[PDB]
Amino acid sequence: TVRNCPFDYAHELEFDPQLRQLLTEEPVSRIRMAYGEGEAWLVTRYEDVRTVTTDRRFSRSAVLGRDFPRMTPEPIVQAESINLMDPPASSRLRGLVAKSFTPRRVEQMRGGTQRVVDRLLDEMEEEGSPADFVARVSAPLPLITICEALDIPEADRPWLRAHAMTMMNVGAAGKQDAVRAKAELRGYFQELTADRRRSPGEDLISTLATARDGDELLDDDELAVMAMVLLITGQDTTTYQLGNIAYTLLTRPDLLRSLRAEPQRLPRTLEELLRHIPFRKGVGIPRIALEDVELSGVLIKAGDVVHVSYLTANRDSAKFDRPDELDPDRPTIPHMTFGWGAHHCLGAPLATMELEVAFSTLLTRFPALRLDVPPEDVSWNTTSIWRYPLALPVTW
Ligand code: HEM
Repeated sequence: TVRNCPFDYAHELEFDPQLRQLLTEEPVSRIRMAYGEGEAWLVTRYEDVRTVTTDRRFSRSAVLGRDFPRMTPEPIVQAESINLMDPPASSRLRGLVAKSFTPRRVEQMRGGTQRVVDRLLDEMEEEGSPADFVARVSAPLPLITICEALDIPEADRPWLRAHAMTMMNVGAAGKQDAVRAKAELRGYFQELTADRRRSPGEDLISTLATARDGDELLDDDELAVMAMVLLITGQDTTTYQLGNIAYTLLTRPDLLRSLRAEPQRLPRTLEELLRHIPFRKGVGIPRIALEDVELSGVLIKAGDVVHVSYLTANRDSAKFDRPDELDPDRPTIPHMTFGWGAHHCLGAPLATMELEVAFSTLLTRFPALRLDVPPEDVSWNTTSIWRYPLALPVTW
């Protein structure tokens, strides 16, 4: 009665058939994952994911100390992270970093991001066709963006990203590498944040370090971990989504033609691309039931582990008509690709702006952009919790 879920489906950007079957046939189910102990509930329907991520009887703080069902042999989350805080404690720190991503703030960052994108595309154009869109655009843009915000020295950026990637590996033998990568990244940020708290500058880390409401909002360890979390989160999914969206556009000719004909369609089209693309393998950080709760007729016991699938929520026909169709003109309904509820993505406005600047500029600068290989020759990542193309040869 307990499903085996290695969550290793990795075929292109096709939806995981196991996740689709559970959404359809067993929407609240018991699963066993690659690592951690015991079973977990898996919640798949949009309305039920909405419940689990907002109802205060499902807790992230209670995950602390558990060897919880998960996809990587060492957990990516850290003890002091915002991910493992509950409201109202999580609200104050979420509100603090959200201040750095207000609508005025990201629109004041947009000019600088436009200049980065212009330079990346200049360099790609100078090297000449064909090129790897991953190496030239999707990999560098988010790393530059978050490292400029955190004021990270350019010389350190490859080392930081390499360590973050090690933590995302699902292979069992990589556990000790992942433990070491997490410890070395934590040490880097403990030292860096201590320096910025001691001697503040005008960067984001200094802003977080000096924030007070009587006491400092972040103690020394919370500050170190928050800077580390912002680096890690800022440079993975946005890189992978730039690549996933590029592949999708370059293999959907009517959709790409529509964006070339009417570029003002891009913001709404990007929202539908985000809803549709299965950008991760499996499921992420669970929650713990704090007491017995009957979720859509299923009794979840106090202490049980509860996982949500945002990917199945995005394909729930109860919410999205013809959910497997990529339809940029469909009625607008909030998707779950940035999560939901108390832990909704803090970087969503920044990621959205990066996607809009990159693709709006790409589409006008390279009107003959095409994939330079048959789509089936594109290789897709198997080693990570994320889904992404390893390389994307393009011509123009
Ligand atoms: C297309 C790009 C992105 C996607 C699809 C994405 C998606 C997500 C998802 C699914 C979650 C988890 C929600 C949960 O735990 O239930 C999350 C959380 C988070 N994201 Fe993102 N994200 C993106 C970009 C970013 C960026 C650029 C940043 C930082 C600059 C960022 C920072 C965070 C943080 C700090 C959290 C944890 C929030 C909390 O637990 O309170 N994300 N994101």
